[PDB]
Amino acid sequence: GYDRHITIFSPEGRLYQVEYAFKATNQTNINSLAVRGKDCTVVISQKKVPDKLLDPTTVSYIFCISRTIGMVVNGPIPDARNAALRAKAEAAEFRYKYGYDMPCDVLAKRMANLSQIYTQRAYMRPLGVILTFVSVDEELGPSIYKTDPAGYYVGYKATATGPKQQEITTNLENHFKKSKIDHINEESWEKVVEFAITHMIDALGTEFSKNDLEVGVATKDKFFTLSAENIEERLVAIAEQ
Amino acid sequence: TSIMAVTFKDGVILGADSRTTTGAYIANRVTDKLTRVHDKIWCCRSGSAADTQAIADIVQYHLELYTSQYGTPSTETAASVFKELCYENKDNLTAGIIVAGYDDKNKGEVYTIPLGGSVHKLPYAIAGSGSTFIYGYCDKNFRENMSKEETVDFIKHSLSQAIKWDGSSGGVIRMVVLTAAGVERLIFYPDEYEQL
Amino acid sequence: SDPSSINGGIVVAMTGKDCVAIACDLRLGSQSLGVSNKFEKIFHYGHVFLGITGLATDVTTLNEMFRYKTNLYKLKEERAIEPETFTQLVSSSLYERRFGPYFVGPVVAGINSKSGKPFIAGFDLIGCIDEAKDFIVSGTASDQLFGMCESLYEPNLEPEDLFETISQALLNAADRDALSGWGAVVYIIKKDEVVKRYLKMRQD
Amino acid sequence: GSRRYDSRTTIFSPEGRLYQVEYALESISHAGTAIGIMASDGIVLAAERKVTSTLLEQDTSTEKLYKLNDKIAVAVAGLTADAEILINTARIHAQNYLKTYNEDIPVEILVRRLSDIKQGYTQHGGLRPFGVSFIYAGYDDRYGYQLYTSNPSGNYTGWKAISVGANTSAAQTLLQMDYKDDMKVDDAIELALKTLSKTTDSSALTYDRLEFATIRKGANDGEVYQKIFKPQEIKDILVKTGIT
Amino acid sequence: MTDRYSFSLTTFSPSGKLGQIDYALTAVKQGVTSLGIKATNGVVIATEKKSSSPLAMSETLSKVSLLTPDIGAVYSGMGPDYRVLVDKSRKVAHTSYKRIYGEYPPTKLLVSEVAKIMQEATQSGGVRPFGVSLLIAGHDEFNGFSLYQVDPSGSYFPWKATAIGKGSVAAKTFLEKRWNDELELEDAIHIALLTLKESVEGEFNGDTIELAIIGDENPDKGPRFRKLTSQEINDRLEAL
Amino acid sequence: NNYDGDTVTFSPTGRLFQVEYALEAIKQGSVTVGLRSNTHAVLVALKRNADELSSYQKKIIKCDEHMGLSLAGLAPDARVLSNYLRQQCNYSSLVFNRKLAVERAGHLLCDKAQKNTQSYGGRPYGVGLLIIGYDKSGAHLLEFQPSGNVTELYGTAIGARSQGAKTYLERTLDTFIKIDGNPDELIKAGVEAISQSLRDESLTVDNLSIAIVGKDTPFTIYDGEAVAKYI
Amino acid sequence: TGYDLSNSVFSPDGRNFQVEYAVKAVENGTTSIGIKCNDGVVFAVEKLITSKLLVPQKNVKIQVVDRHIGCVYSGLIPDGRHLVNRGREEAASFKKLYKTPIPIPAFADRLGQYVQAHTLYNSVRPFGVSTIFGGVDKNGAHLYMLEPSGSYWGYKGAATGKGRQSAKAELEKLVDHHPEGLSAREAVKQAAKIIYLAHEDNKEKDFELEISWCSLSETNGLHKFVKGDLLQEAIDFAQKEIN
Amino acid sequence: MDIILGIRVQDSVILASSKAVTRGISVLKDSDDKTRQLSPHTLMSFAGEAGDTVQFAEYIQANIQLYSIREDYELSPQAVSSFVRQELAKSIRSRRPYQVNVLIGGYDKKKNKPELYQIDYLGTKVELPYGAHGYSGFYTFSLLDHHYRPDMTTEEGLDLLKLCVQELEKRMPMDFKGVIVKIVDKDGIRQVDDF
Amino acid sequence: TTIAGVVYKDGIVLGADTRATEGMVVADKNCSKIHFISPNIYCCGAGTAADTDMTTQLISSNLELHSLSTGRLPRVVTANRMLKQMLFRYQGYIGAALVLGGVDVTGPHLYSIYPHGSTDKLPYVTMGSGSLAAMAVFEDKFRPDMEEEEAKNLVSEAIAAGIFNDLGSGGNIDLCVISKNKLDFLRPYTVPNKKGTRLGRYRCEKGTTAVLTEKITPL
Ligand SMILES: [Cl-]
Ligand SMILES: [Mg+2]
Ligand SMILES: [Mg+2]
Ligand SMILES: [Mg+2]
Ligand SMILES: [Mg+2]
Repeated sequence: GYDRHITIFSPEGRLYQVEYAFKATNQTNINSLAVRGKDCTVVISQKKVPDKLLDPTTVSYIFCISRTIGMVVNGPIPDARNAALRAKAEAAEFRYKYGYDMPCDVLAKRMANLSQIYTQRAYMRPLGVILTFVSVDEELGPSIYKTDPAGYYVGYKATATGPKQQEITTNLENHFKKSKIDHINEESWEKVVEFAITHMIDALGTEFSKNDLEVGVATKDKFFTLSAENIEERLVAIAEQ
Repeated sequence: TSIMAVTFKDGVILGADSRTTTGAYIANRVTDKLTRVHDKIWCCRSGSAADTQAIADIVQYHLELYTSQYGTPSTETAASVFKELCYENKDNLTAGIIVAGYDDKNKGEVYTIPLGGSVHKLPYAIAGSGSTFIYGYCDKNFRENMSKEETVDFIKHSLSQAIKWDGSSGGVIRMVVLTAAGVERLIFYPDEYEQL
Repeated sequence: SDPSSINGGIVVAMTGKDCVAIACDLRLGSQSLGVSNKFEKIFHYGHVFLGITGLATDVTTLNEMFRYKTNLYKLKEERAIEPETFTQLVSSSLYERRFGPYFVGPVVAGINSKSGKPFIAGFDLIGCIDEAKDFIVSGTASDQLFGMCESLYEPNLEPEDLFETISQALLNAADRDALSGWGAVVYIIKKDEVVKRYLKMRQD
Repeated sequence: GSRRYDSRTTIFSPEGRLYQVEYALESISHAGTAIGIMASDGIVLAAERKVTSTLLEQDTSTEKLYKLNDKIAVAVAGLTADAEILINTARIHAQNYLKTYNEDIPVEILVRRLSDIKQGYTQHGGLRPFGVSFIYAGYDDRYGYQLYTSNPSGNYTGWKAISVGANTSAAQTLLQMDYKDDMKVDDAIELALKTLSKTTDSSALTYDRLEFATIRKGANDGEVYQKIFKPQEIKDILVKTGIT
Repeated sequence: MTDRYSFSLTTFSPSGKLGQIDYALTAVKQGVTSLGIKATNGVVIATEKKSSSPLAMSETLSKVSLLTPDIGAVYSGMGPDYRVLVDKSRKVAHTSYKRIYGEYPPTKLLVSEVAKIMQEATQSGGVRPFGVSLLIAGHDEFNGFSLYQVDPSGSYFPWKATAIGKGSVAAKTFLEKRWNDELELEDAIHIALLTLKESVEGEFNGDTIELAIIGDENPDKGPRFRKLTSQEINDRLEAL
Repeated sequence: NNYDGDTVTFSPTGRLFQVEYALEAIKQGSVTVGLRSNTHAVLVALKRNADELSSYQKKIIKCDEHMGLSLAGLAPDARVLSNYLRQQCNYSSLVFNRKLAVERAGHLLCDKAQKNTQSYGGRPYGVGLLIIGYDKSGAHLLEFQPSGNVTELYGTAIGARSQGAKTYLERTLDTFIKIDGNPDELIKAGVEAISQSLRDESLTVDNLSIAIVGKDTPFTIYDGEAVAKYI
Repeated sequence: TGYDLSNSVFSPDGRNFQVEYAVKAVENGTTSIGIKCNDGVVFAVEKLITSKLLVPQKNVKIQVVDRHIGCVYSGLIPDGRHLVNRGREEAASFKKLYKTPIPIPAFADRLGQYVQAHTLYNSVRPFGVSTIFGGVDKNGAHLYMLEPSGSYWGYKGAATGKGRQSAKAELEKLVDHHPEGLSAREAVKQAAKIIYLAHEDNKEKDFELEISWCSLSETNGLHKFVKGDLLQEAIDFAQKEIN
Repeated sequence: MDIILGIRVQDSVILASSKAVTRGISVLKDSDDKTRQLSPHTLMSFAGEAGDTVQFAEYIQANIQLYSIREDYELSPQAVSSFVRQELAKSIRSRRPYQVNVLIGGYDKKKNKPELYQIDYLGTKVELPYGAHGYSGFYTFSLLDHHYRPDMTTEEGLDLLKLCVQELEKRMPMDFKGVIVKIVDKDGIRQVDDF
Repeated sequence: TTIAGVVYKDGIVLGADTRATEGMVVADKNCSKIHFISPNIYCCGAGTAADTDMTTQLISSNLELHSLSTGRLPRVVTANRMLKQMLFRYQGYIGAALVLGGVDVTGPHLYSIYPHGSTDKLPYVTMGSGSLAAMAVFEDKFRPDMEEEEAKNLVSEAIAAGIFNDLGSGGNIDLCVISKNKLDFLRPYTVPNKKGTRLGRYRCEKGTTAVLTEKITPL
C-alpha cells in the first residue's frame, strides 16, 4: 500500500496524499471569508492567539504578496509562508519581465500549476494549504481566485474556507440569491468589511472582539491589512444598527 | 548629460537635463533621466543608456521584492543594491548613478556611485559630462538646510550653466522633489533658464 | 580570405506564367585555380528546388542538412514540403548559426502544389528573406545578374520564353566574372513536369 | 528515502530471466497480430487492428504499419505510444547514416541500433522497458529483401516469415506449413491474409480491421516502392483472395 | 533535496498490465462526460461545466481550450493535469513547429506531440501518468477537418465521433445511430447537444454547457476555432 | 526496529538508531584515555592486535605540531576525520598564519559528522575521537562522538571498559590538573588511569601507545621501547 | 499504516509523523528559554553536568549570529549548530546585498523557510531542535521560537526542552505582573530563576547556568554573554528564590 | 607536406605523393609515405600541417577498419569519401581545425569502376578524373588537360604521371625528393617500387 | 531604411519605406518593414534585417503564449521589455533597431528600441539611415493630439523625406494606423516614384541560347 504514501494513482484513480493534504488545511481550526464590493475586495479571517506568551502582532495568515495582491492562507503556517515567499518572488519576477503588475488570476494559475507538479512528481509533497488571492484588477475589477493542494483554481463572486466553510458558503449563497448581483453594492470598503464580518457572525453564530479577527482589503493600486483599532471601529458600527 | 541631487531642510531634490546624443545627433531632446526605483527613492542616470536602464530596472525589482518581505527599504539599502551591480559588473558597465531618497527617520540622503562602483554619501552630488563646468559654481553656492525654493533655484542655476557649456547636455531641466509631503515633478523650459 | 568568394559561382531564379526557373553555373575553384566544371549548385527536395552559392563545403553541408530535414518532415507530415514552408525552414536553420554562420547564398524556387502559385525566394547568410516576385540572384556575379535581370526580365513569360531570358541572364553575367562559368544548368519547372538543360558556354 | 518505492526494473530473477522483459512480452501477446512474409520479388506486411468501432476514422488512422524510410517499414505489436518513441529514433538514425555516408542505411544496421536501445532499458537506468515488438520489412543492395523482429529484451532475429502479437504459436505453425522458398509476393499476400483469417479472435476478417503493406522491388524502372494499402485497396484484395 | 526518484513508477505486472495507466484510465472514467463529432464542413467538441460551487464563476474555468487558431481541445478526468498539458501543447506548437516552419502544426502532429508528453509520464523517472483523456479537434490545409482522442498511455486514435468519461458507453451508442458522412456542422452541433443532455443531471443551458467548433474562418487567414457563447447555445436549445 | 534502516528516519520516541549503532562501534573498540594539566595534555591508548603474528593497530594520529587525536571504533573513519582536521589546521596556517584553536577544531568535526546524520544515502561515522592540543588559551582535551556531540573535558576515556578509567580520573581530578611542568608525572597518571580498564591483559612494550603536547612540547607519539619507562 | 516511516508523507489525519517524532527529540533535551524585555532580549539555558570532568564555562551552548542576534536551542545539539551555520550564511548574504544588518523578523523567516524545506522530501530528516532566538533591530526588540515543522511566532516569553511546562508557567506570571514591561537587568535575574525552577524536571544531575542578552541600553544592541559579577548576582538571586 | 597527385584511368586509380619531409631548414627524411590504406580497395593520400596530417589519416583508417569489422563489409569509395568530408567539414568550425588535404583513390567492386575523390581541409569534395592539392595542380593540370583520356591503360597513366613529375622537378623551387606511386584496382593496392 | 512613428489623438501611426539593399544594390524594391507583434501592436524595423525579423517574430510568439495564458490583450510595455531585455543580454550583437507602436488597455504608446537594449518612450520617433530627413519633417510640423488623416500625412511626409534624400531608403510608403476601434495596415499607402519605363524589348527569340543536352522528368 505505497500508493497512499506518494502521489501515484490508487486502483480507484485517486491521489490519497492530495486528499490528506486537504485535511491538513483545517489543522489550524481557522475560517476565512472573501467578498467583492464595487471598488474593493475584502477578505476576513479568524485570529486565535491561544498562548499568552505569544506576541499577537506576529500571528497572521494574511500576506501582502504585492502592492495590489493580498493572500489569505488556510493551513499550517510553515506551508503558508512557503507559498507566501514563492508568490512574492513570482509577482516580482513577473513585473520585471513583462513590465506590468501581475494580475491576481495569473498569479493564482501560476501557484496552481506549481501545486499540480507536486501531485504528479513523487519527490515533492503537496503543500497542506488553500490559498485565496484577492485584488482589484485593472482589467477584471474586484477579483477572488482560490488555489488548493490538487492544483485546482477558479474565480469567485465570494468564497469561504476552513472547518465551517459550508455554513459560511450557504449564508453567502442565500444573500446573493436575494440581491441577484455578483457583488456587495456598496461604495466604501468600510461597509463591505462590515458586511463580511456581520455575515461571518451570522453564519458561525459567534460574536467577535477586535483581537478575534484579521482583515485584508484590496482597493485600486493597493492591498492593506487593518489594525486592531480599525477593526474595533468596524465592530462599533455593526453594533450601533 | 548633466545630473545632480541636493539635500535640503525638508528632504532632497533630484535634477537633470533631457538631452541624449549619438555623437553630435540629438537622438532624444526630451529624455527623462530621473528614474523611480521606489516610492521615495529615485536616481539620476549618466553613462550608457542601455546599462543604466537595465540596472535601474533590476534595482526596482530588488526593492519591490525587499518591500514585500521586509517593508520600506532605506535609501542606504537602495544605494547598496546599485553599488553591488555596478561594482561586480564594472568591466561590462559604463554607469554613473546618483541615488537620492527620503526616509522619515533619516530625512533626505544622497549617494553617488561613479564609474568604479564605489559609494559616496554626500550633502549634494553632481555628475555627467556637463558637471565638470559647475564644480566651481556648485561648491561656492551650496549651503546645507536650504529651503525648497532655494534648492530649486540652486539646481536650476547649476544645470543652466552645465547646459550652456556642455554640448552633450540640453533641452528641459527636469526635477523631482522628495519630501514627507510626497513626490512633486517639476519642469523648466529653455526660455526660462537661459535668461538666468 | 573572404569565405563567400573562395570557390566562386552563381545562382539565379525567376517566375513566369504558371512556372518558375532556376539556374546556376558549374564552376568550383580555389581562388584563381579552376578545380571542377561539374559542381552543380541546385538541389531538390520533392518539388521544391534550392540553389546555393558561396563556400562549397557549406553548400554541400546545407544540401545534406535540408535533405535530412525534408525527409523527416515528409515522414511525419505524410506530404512533401511546399516552397513557402521550406523558405521558413531555411531562414530558421541559417539564423540558428547567427554568430558562426554558413557562408552561403540560398535561393528557393518552386510551385505550390495546391494553389499552383509560382514561388521564388532568397536569403542572406544569416537567414533574412528576400521575397520578391520577379527574380532572385546570388553569388560572386550577383551585381552582374541584377543588371541582366533588371533589363531582360518581364512578367508572365511562357516557359520557353522564360528559359531564354534566364539563360541569357546567367551566361552574360558569368562571362563578366572571373570566378563563375565553366558550364551552366537551367531548370524549367512547371506544376507536373521539370526540364533540365545544360548550356553551351565559353570555358575560360 | 526513495529506495522504498523502487521496483528495480533491471534485475535478474533467481532463474536468470529479466522480470520486466518477460512481463512486457506478456503484454505484447494480447496485442493485434502482425505478420511479415518475405518472397523472392518482395515483402508483405499484414496486421490486425484491435477493438475497432464503426465511428473510427480508418483512412487517416495508423496504429500498426509505419514508414522508417523509403526502403524500410515496420509492423508494431504492443504499446503504440512506446512504438512511436522508437520509430522516431529509428527515422533519425536512418537520416544520420544517409547524411554521413550518402547511402541509404542497410536494414540490419538500423535494426541493431533500435534493438540496442531496447537492450539498454533492461540493463541500466531503472526505467521500464518498451512494451513493443517490431517486424522490420526492408530492402538494401547487400542482402536484398529482409525480415527481422525485435522484442523488449533487445534481441533481434532474421526471418523468411514471422508473426508477433496475439496467437503467434498458431500463426507460426500455419506459416511453417504453407511457406515455400520460391514463393512470390502475390502468393505471400494470400498466405498472410489466410493466416490472420484463421488466427483472429474476431468473428470475421474485414477491411476495416486490417492494415496492409507491400515492399516490391518490382516497379517501373526497377526501384523499390513501398505501398501502404488504402481501406478500399484492402477491401479489393480481400475479395480477390476469396475471404469476403 | 535530491530527487531520488530516478526509477519508473509505472511498471509491468505479471499479467502484462501497466497498473498506473489502468488506474489513470479509471480516473478518466470518473470524470465528467465530454464528446466530439466531425461533420463535412466542421468539427464540434462539447462538455458539461460541472461547477464545484454556485459561488464559483464557472466562466473563469475553461474546459475547452484553444491550442492553435485552427485546433481546440477538451478533456475528461483531472482538470489540473489537463491545464498543464494545454500549456505544454500551446508551447510545443511554437517551439517544435511554428518557429521552424512559420506556420501552425497540422492537427495530427500536434496530437502526436501531446501524446509523446503523456507517454513520457508513463516511463520517465519519479512521475505518474496524466489522469486525463483528451479530445482534440482541428483543421489544416492538406488533411482537412479531423478529431482525435489521446489517452493516459500516450495512444491516440482518429474518430468520426466519440465520447469519453462518465457516460461514454451510452453516448458512443447514441452517436453511432445518428452519425453519417453527410452531416453539416449545424447538424453535428444539434446531435452534440442531444447526446450531452443524456449524461447531464441538473441544469441544461448555455451557462452549464461548454461547446466549441472548428469550422469556417472568422475574419494571413482567420481562425477556425470558435467557442460558442451562452446565448448561441440557448438559441439551438429551442430548436432541440 | 522499523526505524533503523537509514539515518534519515526518527523513531517514535525521537531517536536516531543508525547513529546509536555507530555509537556502539566505539564501545567495541579498544580503550583510550585522555587527560590534561594547565601546561600539558596527554593521550594514552591500549592498542589491539589481531593475533600473536600481527602488529598492534595504531590508535593515535598527529593532526598538526600543536594538535592530534586518539581513536576508538572504525579506524578508516578516524583516517577520514583526522585527514579533515589536518586540512583545516593547514588552511588556518596558510591563509591566516594562525594555529587552529582546539575549540574551533571541535566545532568543525561536529558539523562534518552532523551532515552524515541528516541526509539520505550516507551513514554516520563509526568512530570516537579524543583530541588533545595546546593553543593560545593553553592545554585542551576534547571528546568527539559521531552523533556530532563534541565536549571539552579535563579528562576522559572511550572504548571497551572505559568506565573504569573515567571513574579514576573523576577521583583524581584535583591532583592531575595540578601536574604542571612535569610531563612524566602526567603520563604516569594517564597510564594509571588506563590500567583501571584492563582485564586479563596488562600493558606491554608493543601494547601501549602514548602521546603528549604542551607549552614547549610539539605533539609527539611514543611507541615501542620509548614507553618501557612507564610500564 | 507506514505513514510514519518516511518524512514528507501525509498520514490520513493530514499529519507528518516524522516531524512529530523530531519534536520528541526536542522534548528530551535540556531546558532553554527566552525573555523579551523593554529594549531587548535575554536568553538562558540549562547545561547538565554529566561529570566532574566537564570543564566549567567551556562547553558554550548559546550562539551568536551576525553581531546582534542570539540563538539557543533544545534537542539534538549538532542539528542546532547546523541551523545556526545556515543562519549565519543567510545574515551574511542579506548584509552583503542590502548593507543593513538583517532585521529579526527577516532572519526568523530565513530559518523558518530552511527548516520547512526539510519537511518537503523523504531524502532529508527534519530538524531535531526547537530554536529560541532574537535580538535588536531598527524596529526594536524581537523574540522568536522556531519548531521542527518550520513553524515560528513572535513571543513575549518562550521556553522549550524537558522543563518547558514549568518555565512557561513562570513566564506567564511575569507577563501578567508586568504589563508595562521588564528591564534588561530584571530579565537576566528572572531568566536565572526560571532555569533553576525548571531544573526540577532534570533534578538527578546538577547543572550549569548560561545566560546571554541583547539590549539597546545595556549592550548597545549587540549580543553579549552574561559573565562574572552580573552572572553571579543572577545565580544568587536564583538560589535565594528556590529556598 | 607538399605534392600529392591523383589520376583515375580505365580500370585503376593512381596516387603519386612526394617523399620529402622538411622541418624548416633541413630535409629530415627522403622516403616518407604520405598515404594510408583505409580498406583493401581504398587508399588515401594526404598533405597539410605537420602532425595533423598523420593524426587525421590514422583516425580515419581506424574508423573505416572498425566499420569493416562490425559489418563484415567494405564501404564503397563514395561512402568513405563522404565520411571523410563530414569529418573535415566538422573540423573547420572547431577550436583547432585539422589543416589536412586528401585524395581518396578507390576501386568500387560493386560498380567495377575506379573512383578518385579530392577533398580539401574545408571539406570541399569533388569527384575527378585527375586531381591535386596545393600548387601541384598549377604545374600539372595543363598536361593532364591535354593528354588525359578516360580509356587510358594503367601503363599510359603512369607515363602521363612521369611527365607531370618531370614538369614539377623542372619548375618547382622545392626539392620534394621524388614520389612514391601506388595503384588501386580490382585486386587491391600495390606500390610501384621503381619510379 | 526610413521608419517612423507618431502618437496622434486616437492612437499610433507607423510608417516605413520599402527598399532593401545588398551593398549599394537594391535587392527588393517592395519589402515590408512593418511587422506584426500582436493584434494591437506592430513594429517597424531597421538595422540588421535578419535580427529585426527574428527578434520581432520571437517576441511576437512569446507574447502570443503569454496572451493565451492570461486571456487578455498584451501590452506595449511587455513587448518593449521582452525586446529590450533580450537585446541588452546580447550586448548590441543583435542589430535590431525598432520602432514599436501599439494600443493598450492603458492607451497608445510608442517606443524606439536600439540594438544595445535602450528604449525611449516618445510622441514621435525615427530610425534607420533616413532618420534625420524624417526627423526634420517631424521637428518642422509635429504637434501633439493630431487627427488621424493629419498624422497619416505627417508620417508619410516624413518617410518621403527619407526616400528622396537618403540613398539607403527608397520605394513605396507603407503605413500602419492603430487605435482602439481599428487597425489599418496600408501597403502601399503611396507610390511616390513610377517604375522607370524601358524603351526597348531585349528579350531573346526562342533557340537563341546554345544547349548541350536536355532532360525532361515528369511529376
Ligand atoms: Cl506556470
Ligand atoms: Mg508528490
Ligand atoms: Mg547645449
Ligand atoms: Mg567566366
Ligand atoms: Mg579562366
